[PDB]
Parts: sequence; C-alpha cells; structure tokens
Amino acid sequence: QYYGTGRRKSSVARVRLVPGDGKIVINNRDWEDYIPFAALREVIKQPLVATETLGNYDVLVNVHGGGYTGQAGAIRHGVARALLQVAPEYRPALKSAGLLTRDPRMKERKKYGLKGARRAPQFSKR
Amino acid sequence: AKKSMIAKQKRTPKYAVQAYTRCERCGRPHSVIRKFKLCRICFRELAYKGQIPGVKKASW
Amino acid sequence: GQKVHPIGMRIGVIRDWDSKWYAEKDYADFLHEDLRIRDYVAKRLSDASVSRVEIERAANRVNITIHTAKPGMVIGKGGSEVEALRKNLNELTQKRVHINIVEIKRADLDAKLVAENIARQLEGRVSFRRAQKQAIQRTMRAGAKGIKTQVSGRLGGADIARAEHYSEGTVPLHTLRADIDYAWEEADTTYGKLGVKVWIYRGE
Amino acid sequence: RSLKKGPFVDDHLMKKVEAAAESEKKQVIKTWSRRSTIFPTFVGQTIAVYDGRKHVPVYVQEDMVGHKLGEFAPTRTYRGH
Amino acid sequence: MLKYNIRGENIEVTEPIRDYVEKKIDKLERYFTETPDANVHVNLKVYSDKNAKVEVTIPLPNLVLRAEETSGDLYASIDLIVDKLERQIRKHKTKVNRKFRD
Amino acid sequence: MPRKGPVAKRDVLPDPIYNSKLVTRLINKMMVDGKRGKSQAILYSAFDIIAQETGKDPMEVFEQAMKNIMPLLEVKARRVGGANYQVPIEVRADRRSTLGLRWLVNYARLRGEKTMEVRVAREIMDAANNTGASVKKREDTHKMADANRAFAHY
Amino acid sequence: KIRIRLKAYDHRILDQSAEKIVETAKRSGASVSGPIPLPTEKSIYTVLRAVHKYKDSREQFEMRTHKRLIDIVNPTPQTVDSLMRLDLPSGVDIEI
RNA sequence: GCGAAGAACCUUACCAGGUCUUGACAUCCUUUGACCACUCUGGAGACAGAGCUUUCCCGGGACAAAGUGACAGGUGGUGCAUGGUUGUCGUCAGCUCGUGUCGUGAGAUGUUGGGUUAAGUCCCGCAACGAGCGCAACCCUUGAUUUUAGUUGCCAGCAUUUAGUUGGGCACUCUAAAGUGACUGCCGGUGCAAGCCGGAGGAAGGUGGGGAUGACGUCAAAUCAUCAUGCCCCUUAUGACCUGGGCUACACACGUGCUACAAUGGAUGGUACAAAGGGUCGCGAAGCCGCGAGGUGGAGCCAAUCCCAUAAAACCAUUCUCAGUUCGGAUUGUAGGCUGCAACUCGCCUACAUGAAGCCGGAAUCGCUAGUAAUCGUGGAUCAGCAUGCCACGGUGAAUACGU
Ligand SMILES: [Mg+2]
Ligand SMILES: [Mg+2]
Ligand SMILES: [Mg+2]
Ligand SMILES: [Mg+2]
Ligand SMILES: [Mg+2]
Ligand SMILES: [Mg+2]
Ligand SMILES: [Mg+2]
Ligand SMILES: [Mg+2]
Ligand SMILES: [Mg+2]
Ligand SMILES: [Mg+2]
Ligand SMILES: [Mg+2]
Ligand SMILES: [Mg+2]
Ligand SMILES: [Mg+2]
Ligand SMILES: [Mg+2]
Ligand SMILES: [Mg+2]
Ligand SMILES: [Mg+2]
Ligand SMILES: [Mg+2]
Ligand SMILES: [Mg+2]
Ligand SMILES: [Mg+2]
Ligand SMILES: [Mg+2]
Ligand SMILES: [Mg+2]
Ligand SMILES: [Mg+2]
Ligand SMILES: [Mg+2]
Ligand SMILES: [Mg+2]
Ligand SMILES: [Mg+2]
Ligand SMILES: [Mg+2]
Ligand SMILES: [Zn+2]
Repeated sequence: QYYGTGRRKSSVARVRLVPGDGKIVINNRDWEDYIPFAALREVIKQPLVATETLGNYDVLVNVHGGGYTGQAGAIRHGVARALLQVAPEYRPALKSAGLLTRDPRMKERKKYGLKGARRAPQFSKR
Repeated sequence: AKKSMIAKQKRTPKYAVQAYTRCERCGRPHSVIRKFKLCRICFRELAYKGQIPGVKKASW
Repeated sequence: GQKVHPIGMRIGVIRDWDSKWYAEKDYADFLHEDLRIRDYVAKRLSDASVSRVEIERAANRVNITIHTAKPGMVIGKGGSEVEALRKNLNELTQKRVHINIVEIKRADLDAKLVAENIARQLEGRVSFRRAQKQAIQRTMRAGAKGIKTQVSGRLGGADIARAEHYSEGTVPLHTLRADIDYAWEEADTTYGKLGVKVWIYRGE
Repeated sequence: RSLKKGPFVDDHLMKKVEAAAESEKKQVIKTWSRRSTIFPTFVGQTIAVYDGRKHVPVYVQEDMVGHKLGEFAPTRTYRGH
Repeated sequence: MLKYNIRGENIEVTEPIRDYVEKKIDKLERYFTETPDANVHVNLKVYSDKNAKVEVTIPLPNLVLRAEETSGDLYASIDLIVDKLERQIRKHKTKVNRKFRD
Repeated sequence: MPRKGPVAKRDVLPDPIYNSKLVTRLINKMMVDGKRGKSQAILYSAFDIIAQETGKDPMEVFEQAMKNIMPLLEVKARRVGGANYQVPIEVRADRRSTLGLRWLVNYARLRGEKTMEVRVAREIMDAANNTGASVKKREDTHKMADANRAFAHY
Repeated sequence: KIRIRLKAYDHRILDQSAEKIVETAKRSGASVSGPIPLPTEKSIYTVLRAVHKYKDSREQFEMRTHKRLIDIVNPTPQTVDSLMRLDLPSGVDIEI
C-alpha cells in the first residue's frame, strides 16, 4: 500500500509504505550500505522531516536503474508521492519545499560537429 | 578508368581478401553501406525520393 | 542558401514512400531489383507521361501499379502492349509480375508531368520565359493554390548561366501540412544542360 | 607466418634453389618473392631480389637465417637533404 | 621575422617569383616596429584571359591584414597589393594611438 | 552592448553533520572534476584537526577566519583617455563571501605540506589569528584601493 | 497454443492488420489474448551532406520497426485455416 | 583526424619491369550451339603448349567459341561553358510585389512615426489599401497522467528455488497505440491598446528543454574525382592485364588531438550502481589449459527469451612519504599470440628486461550559462585484421554573470 513511484534522471523507484518503526529496506539490503554517503542520506528524509512521521513508518523500496545519486533523488520523490497518498493534508507542507515536483533535468544529446552537448572544437584564426 | 574497374570487381579474385565492396548505381569505392549497398551520395539522393522502405529523415 | 528536398521533408509525415515492401536479409537483394524495374519502365514508356510507380511485394509475387495521365498507349485498343511488360519483366525479376494501370485525373496538377512538358519545349527552341508562363497559367485553372518554377543553366544560348523563376499563388515550403509535389527534369540542349524545377501546392 | 603453423616459404623460390644445390653458388637466382623467410638451405647462395624497379643481389650468410629477403634490399632512396 | 607560405595553383612557384614576393612584403617591417613572428598565406592564380590574382593574410595579434587584387600580369598585382596592406597598418596603428589621446 | 542585466542565482543545500552554507559552498569550491566524495571527505576530517589542535569550536574559529579575510573594498579598473586608472569601489554582499573562499583555497594549495587535509586546516588557523597568505592578500587589496581614494566616486 | 509475430515499418498498417486477426481468431479460437506492443527497434545513419568537403555538415536518417504479438490458448480446427486465409497486405510480415 | 564510415596485395587514380590491340565492359555480322571449369608443363603472374569433359533448354533466346567492321574506352583539360549537391554571412529578421498616389526623372510611399516583442511579432497614428517568401504554429523527442494489453516484461500478496527460480497474478514498474495536459488559461496592479510586473492552480508559465526546418541574394566560394554533360584532346594508348614498389620518406615549419609532469596520488585486496545498441556463410556461454594476449569446446539464440557484457570513476582496508621517485611512459633487445596466400618496407595485441623528455609551460590564444563546462566509462558505421579519428549512450557533477 501507499505506492509512490517516483523518478529522477534515469532512475525509477517504486516505494510501498507501511506503518512501523523506521526501517528502510532497499532490494533486500540494509540502507546503511546501499547509500554510503551521509550527505546523500539526509535528502532521503526530507519528505519525512517536513511532516513529523520519521519514526513511524517503514519503507520497502525496489528501485532499479540510474546512478547511486540517481536512486537517492528518485527515492525522495518516491516517499513524498506515497506519503501524500497517506493524507492530503500534507500537500501545502511538501509543496513549500518543492518536493512533489519531478526534476526535469536530463543529460543532453551529442550534436554532430561538436565534441559533446555544447563543446566546440578549438578555433584557429590562421 | 571506371568501366574496367567495375567489371574487375564483379569477377572472383585470386583470394578472398582481394574482394571488396562497390556502389551499385554509381560505383565509388569509398563510404559504402552494406545494408543497402549504396554509397553515401546515392543513399541520400534516393531516400528523398521515397524508394527506400522504412528510411525517413531523422529529427530524433 | 540551400533548400531541403520538399518531398524528402514529408516522407512518413503526410505522404508515404513509393516502394512499400518489408523483408529482412533480402533488403539489398529486393531493393536493387526495384531500381532495375524502375529503369526499364522509364525507358520504354518515355512518351506515355508516366509519373508514379510503386512496388507491392508479397511472398515471391511482385505487384506493380502504373499511374498514367494518358493510358491509351499503355492499354486500350491494342490490348497487347501491357502484356509485353510482363514478358519483358520476367527475365530480370524471375517472379510472377502483375502490372496495374491507373488513370491520372487533372494531369496538370501533377508536378512530374508539368516538368517535362516545360522541358520538352526548351530543346524545341522555345523561349524560357514563355515556356514557364504557359505552364503556370495552365495549372491555375486546375485548382492549385500555388506554383513557382525556375529554369537554370546556359539560358537562351547565353555563355554565362543564370536562373529565372516565376511565381503566383501560395507555396509555403516550411509548412508540414502542405502536400506539395516536386519534380526535377533535364532539358537536353545543344548549348549545354538545363534543369527545370517545379513544385505545386495542391488543393487539400 | 608469425605463428606455430609457419614458417612461410614461397614455393617457386624454394624449389629453384633446392635444385640449385648442384650449382653451389654458380648461378644467380632472379626472384620477386620478398615475403619468404631465409632457410638454412639458402646459406651460401646469392639471390637477386626485386626492390621495386630492379634486381639487387645479396649473398646469403648464416646470420641471415630466419629473416625475410626484403630486409637486405632497401627500397626508398634517401641521400640526405 | 616573417615566415611565408605560397599556395601556387594553376601556376608554378618558381624561385624568382618566390624572391619577388618575399622582398616586396618584407618592407612592411618599418611600420610595425615589433612584428611578432607569424605565417603569411599567399595565393596565386591565373585565368585564361591573362589576369593575375594575389591574396595575402598576415595575422598580427590585433591586426588582421588582408588585401586581394586582380590585374594584368603577376608582378603588377604584387606591387599593387602593398598599397592595400600598408593602408590597413597605418589605419589600425594611428586609430589606437590618437583616440586614447582624445 | 547586449544583455538584459540581472539573472537568477543558484541554491545551496544544507549539509548534514556541519549544517552550514559556507561549508557546502566550500566543498564545491575545492572539488575538481565532479568528485564530491574526495572533496567533501577531506573537509569533514579537517575539522577533526581543528578540534584536536586548538579545540574551541569547529563551527566557530572557521567563522571569524572568514570574517577576517573577506575584503571590505575592491578595485574595478577602467581605461580613461591617456592612462588607465584603478577605480576603488565597494564589494557587494554576495561577492563578499565568494572572494573569501577563493582566496582561502588558492593559497591552501600553495601552503607546501604533505596532504591537502593538513594544508586547508592549518590555513584557517593562521587566518583566525590574523596571519598567513590569505590575510596578507586582503591587506594588499585594501592598501591599493585606499591609495587611490581620490577618484573613488569622481 | 499458437503465437503470432508481426513486424512493420508503419504501425498504421500493423495495428489495422493486427485487429483483423483478433476478430477472426476469436470467431473459432475464442481464447485470444490482446496484442502485446513489443519494443520498437531503431537505427540511425548519419551521412555527410556535401560531396567533396565540409565534414562538419551532416544529415541523419532513421528506421523504426514496430512489433506486435498475438497469443491463442485453445485453438480450433478452422483457426489455422482462418489465420491462413487472412492474408495481410505488404509492409507487414507475419510469422506463426 | 578535410573527400578517406578503415592504403600490407585489391582498393590505387602514381612508378619500374613483363604483356594485348574490335580490346577488361554493351549493340548490330556469320557458322555451332551451352560456355567453361580441372589437371600437367614453363611459369613472378598475366599468360603460352597438351588431355578429361562444354550435359543449353525451349525454328526462339542469353551468353560462350571463332575473325571482320561499325565501334568501344579515358579518375585527360576547362567548376570562368554547365546541370545537380554543399558551405558562408545567419535561424540574422529581413527581401519584394499588385493597385493607388507624389516627382520632369532616376526614384519615393506602403516597409516611416510613438509603444512593445526573441521576431517588419502585435497595437495606435499615417497617402495608402492589400499580398507573397521569411518569423510563429503544424513534425520528432524529454518532462505529469487515463483506457486498451499482459509476453520473451514486472513480482503486490503467496507456496517453492542456489538464485522471479517453478506454480501463480498484471497489483506496481515496464513496453506502445489512442487521449488529457500549458493555451497570458485565471486573479491583482499598471496601460487607452498591444503588452508588462507579481501571485494562485499544476509535473511543467510566459515561443518549458532539445532537435528537424536555413528567405531575395554575396563570395565567377567548392566539386568535370559520386553522377550527368557543351567544347577541346588521345586512341598499337592519355585504353586494357600481372608482379613488385610507393601514397607510411625527413635537416625542418604550422594546425588538430592523446598521455603526463604525482599524495584530491601510485600499488595491492573486497564490493555496489546504468543507458543506448549489434548478432545467421553471425554472436559466440559453461567447462578445461596457459602468467598473459589466447587455444579447445560447443550450449542457447533468426532474439523484451541467448550472447556480446564483469561498467569505470566512486566506496571500504594496507602500504608507499615529497625524490626525476613505487610519477611518467616514449625508446629498444628477446620470447609469443591473432587475421590473412602473405605482417621486411608497412598491422594490432601479450610476457620479461631497458628506462627518455617532462616537476604546470614565454609572447599569444581557444571553449563554455545547467544536468552545461569538467571528468569517467560504454556502443556503432566503415571492417578478414587495424582509430588517441567520427557518430551516439549513460555515471558523478561546478563556479560566475555588477553591467554595456
Ligand atoms: Mg575550419
Ligand atoms: Mg578489405
Ligand atoms: Mg613598390
Ligand atoms: Mg574536425
Ligand atoms: Mg597493383
Ligand atoms: Mg581444358
Ligand atoms: Mg594448356
Ligand atoms: Mg563556383
Ligand atoms: Mg529566432
Ligand atoms: Mg522604400
Ligand atoms: Mg516601427
Ligand atoms: Mg513573448
Ligand atoms: Mg510578418
Ligand atoms: Mg490583467
Ligand atoms: Mg506562476
Ligand atoms: Mg519555424
Ligand atoms: Mg575560383
Ligand atoms: Mg578549384
Ligand atoms: Mg567526364
Ligand atoms: Mg595519406
Ligand atoms: Mg607506475
Ligand atoms: Mg612486424
Ligand atoms: Mg615491463
Ligand atoms: Mg631535466
Ligand atoms: Mg615534484
Ligand atoms: Mg574494427
Ligand atoms: Zn553511389
């Protein structure tokens, strides 16, 4: 229950939320290991810190795809969409921090005549 | 010196390594795609004409 | 400034490509067979005002339809010229070939047919200015909302080449819901080589 | 052949010197095959190798075994600037 | 110290022609008292109606010198291409100095 | 000649452990080639040396290190007819912090010790005591700007 | 126990032809699952635009192929005959 | 790092030597109708001499045998004789026409003036009233969502498996067809109107992000060598075949790139996280062998099923301790692997040993405004073999913009 499938870059994160103690499960693996950076760890709890429910629910995460930071962003959007399903009363609170928005930034495409997205080969006058 | 060259490529060579690919319509050696067996020029000029199935100009 | 090919810009958007068949591992084998079929059709039917030819291939059977403005030479009283096609195509196709013939109504609306009629006059020692204008005023009665044509090359026997174009109507090239026809043809003269370009903004 | 399946020796070159052992460096051998590794049987013989426009004679030693014919027939004509 | 590069097309770059181009464009040193070493791109071409063309590019740091001429014979064009180049050096140098001195 | 003028500015996220804005903006300044782990880790461990060597507060001492090297004045040269005059001018609030971190890290690389870990931690100690290269350069900016006080507004 | 594979360059022919099978199959072999839209496979061909010079100016072409899937659970004696009779036009390749 | 999206022979257009003249490639002549292929000898091969066979099918035929002609053949010249194709100003916002009017006339007006815009985009005024090509939109792709559909995809809730495995179900993702959605739509202020500023709703707000799309014309811009083609030229050769060489040279000058000059680093051990593509004379697993490049082997796959294919930076431990070094790898000697008839000129990779310049680069100069620069890996075209080039994919991920 409480399905809040969220996305970031190339990552898709399906999150089912249940009341509990606060344990986070990612692909049948402890979340201390999957996310090594404590800096990447705080952003996971932003939807859980605007509303005081951090030590009340357990998240079961089955993410697939994207880089290690990619799942961190996609799991933040994952819980917020699922948490908003728990009670619509949280919408003004989460909207203030811009947590419902799905980030639209994606890596560009390479262009012919260019060495990347916008890099231009060195110009020589003469 | 091209009519001789095209005829030479048709017949079997001494060894399998002498063989190579040539454009069917015009006959230039460079830049031939073996999906269509056309060179890069005949491919463009004839894809515009709507005669290569599936092929269409690519925006993305 | 160079212009994109008006036909090529619209393949798969509003129109459909001529040769419509599907095969894998036989692509280059089938594709160059069509290039051979078109070469022979364009040879014998040079004076029949044939414009559109498509290939309809299905399970070792070749189906071809001919769009003709004047099918009387292609089929009709003689009833024996069309059958020579299937007898003159079995040697290179090696497949059971069936040919169909379709009338072209309002032949002045087809950019292909307008092109050579302009072209055929150029080697008839007709002035380039007159030849284009006569075709422009003929097509406007047919129901087209636009036409503009140019002839470029050693123009009127001049040593220095130049291009001349005449337009009236509406020919929006950048619009994608346009349905604009296109044709380019060669005018074989004794002073050089000339080419004519014609594009018509059709009705719908 | 730079593998175990080698070595590679040209037929018409190998056969010509093989029957020339009776000559024992009595006839110059005029050949074009530069892609043949020099065999022990070749030692003491003199062979004329085509260098692109002419034939250049080389006397085969024992130290030349295992090398190619063309190594001793320089092609590009360099004389400084 | 100027380094030259002549692209002779439809013509042969004979040594007398090379010396003529080198010595005539070499007098520009008097004007621009420090000419940093740079490459000169010179192009020569002759038509069927006996007309000669010269193109010169001398990319000095802030000074992009060009001049292109068409005349009867090869030597007239080279002698007449100094005037177009000398004007630009005199134009560019005296523009900088007098304007910052209001 | 072109351009509309003012533009938006990037946001900063509050880092854990040492929740601050300067710390997050300092991590991104000394990061190279987008390796957050390398640059972030040396800063977090550097604060340990701040506590062990002279333990006052890792959050503090770093503070007045910044407020001792951020410049108050600035020079924005302009070219007038005949000669170029270095015009003194104030420093905006945003560039106040930017010119501090850049001066801190440019001279932390030039300190000349074994590891960047020690070099950055030691440099802020000198700044917190009104010493070092980072403090030295700010005085050069002030001395030059106050020497040309004449045509400040004129 | 019969599967059908359909591929085509243009889906308009594909989707219309696919529907023809579904209606005919359910007449005898009522156990017919809906068409499955298998992923499309795409290929690009970048080509130099000019003839002689100008490698920096190019042009790109594509070839997108669409695929479908038809599954039948319990066949009928006429189901194979019904599938055999329904001959799709060109531009679509069938495979039992 | 331009034609060249692959120069060992071929390619090859050049050179040396060895050869042919209705010819290597098509038409019309005339006799047979299959014609060859192969083996042996001289062969560097092309080609010279012999034998086995050449079975055509249905008076037709295409090729081949035989000699003749009409003829063929030129990557020979002219891109200032041309067609077609492309670059550039420049995705800059301009360039013209019809009717009217002013001026003896070339010309003018419309297209100017006041606002606004990314935009001759729009409003008001006006001796002008309208139109066309351009701008904008229509096209593709990314970002949110509903119905259809559950296989080769997914595993909520389940029982089982070494492992979503197997049974089971489309719940969720997912794939792809059809739709909704963004249109200054609404509100407040400002203005007379265009419009401008802010705010709410929303995933997205002010042409959302990115592509395809390049007006009249300028440079007698490039291409007769992709193809076509006027004129000129050659034709026992400026045409045709073969081997070998060369296009890979080297006192030097310039442009474009790759690797470094180390401690945010080198070395050793463990381990996590992708997207986009290719595969039938093809991909090639497990297993066994070798330090290694690689060898044997043959599973499965005409593929959401199998393979290519273990992603690398990053993370965690030990060690090295500021040196031309445990940095850097050029260069070279030996021993091997792989493709190919063949690796010397002239291929790629592996093992051992040798260990160079180089410690941030003068004058000068280049790129980039957000998933951008920076950095790290991956795939594809050409391809028997060979890319530090080209075209695409994703991971991590900044600083600054006062202003003209
Ligand atoms: Mg350039
Ligand atoms: Mg090859
Ligand atoms: Mg003089
Ligand atoms: Mg380049
Ligand atoms: Mg050769
Ligand atoms: Mg025989
Ligand atoms: Mg014989
Ligand atoms: Mg030109
Ligand atoms: Mg614009
Ligand atoms: Mg005017
Ligand atoms: Mg105005
Ligand atoms: Mg606007
Ligand atoms: Mg307009
Ligand atoms: Mg309003
Ligand atoms: Mg808003
Ligand atoms: Mg547009
Ligand atoms: Mg020219
Ligand atoms: Mg030229
Ligand atoms: Mg020609
Ligand atoms: Mg070369
Ligand atoms: Mg090392
Ligand atoms: Mg070698
Ligand atoms: Mg070693
Ligand atoms: Mg030294
Ligand atoms: Mg050092
Ligand atoms: Mg390769
Ligand atoms: Zn071609």
